[PDB]
Amino acid sequence: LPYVGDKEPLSTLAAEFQSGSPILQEKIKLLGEQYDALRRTRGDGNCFYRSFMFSYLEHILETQDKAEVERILKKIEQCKKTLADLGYIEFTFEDFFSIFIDQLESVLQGHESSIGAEELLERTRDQMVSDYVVMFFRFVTSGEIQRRAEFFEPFISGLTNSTVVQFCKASVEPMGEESDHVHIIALSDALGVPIRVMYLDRSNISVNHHDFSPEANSSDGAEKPYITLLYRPGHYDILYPK
Repeated sequence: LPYVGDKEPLSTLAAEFQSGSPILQEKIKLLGEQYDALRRTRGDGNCFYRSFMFSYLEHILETQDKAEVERILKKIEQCKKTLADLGYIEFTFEDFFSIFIDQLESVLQGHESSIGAEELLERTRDQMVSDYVVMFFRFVTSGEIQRRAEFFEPFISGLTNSTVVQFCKASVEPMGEESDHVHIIALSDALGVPIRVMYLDRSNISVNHHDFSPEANSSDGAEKPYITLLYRPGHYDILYPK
C-alpha cells in the first residue's frame, strides 16, 4: 500500500509470478542474476514519476553528488522558462518546483535541513509531498514535449490519434495517467538524467532494455545510467544492480 515500498530481493517478484507465463518467469530469473533488489511503487498511474523521484533522490543521498544537484538545478530553471514561454503562469507550477527543490537540498548533507534515508522514504510516502513532486515531473515533461511539438508530433499521432497539446493535457499532466516512452524521453531530456528501463514482457529469451538519455534520445546518432527501472503494464519499479 505505500507509495514507495521497501527493498525486496528479486525472489519475491519471482514468487509473485510462479504461476505466470514461463517467458516472464525466465526473464525474471535473468533479472535476478544482474540485480540484487527491487523496490515497488503503488500502482496508481504515477509509477514512472514516483519511481524516478525516489531512485533519483536516493541516488543523491547516497552519492552526495553536489555537482549533479547543481547541474539539475540549472536544468530545472530552464524548465521554468520553457513553461513560461508556453504561457503557463507561475502559480500553476511554482509549488511543484519549490517542493522538489526542497527535497534536492534536504538530501544533501551538512546543513540544518538535511535528512536521512528514513525521512526521505517517509516523505516519498507522504501524499502532500510525493504527489507534488510527481506533478513537477508531469509539468516538466509536458513543457518539454510542447516545446518540441513538431518533433514529437508524428510519434504522438501514430501512438494516439491526437495533437501534441491534446496528448499532454490528457495523458501527461493529469495525475494517474501512466507514462510511456514519450514521457520518459521528454523527462530525461528536460532534466538531463539517464534512465535505464528493463522490459519485463513477452517479446532466444532475453530481457530487453533501453537507455534514455540526452545522448541516446538525440536524432543525430556514454555512461551507463545510475537509475534502472523495471517496466510491466501498469508498473514501474526500481531495480538495484548487484
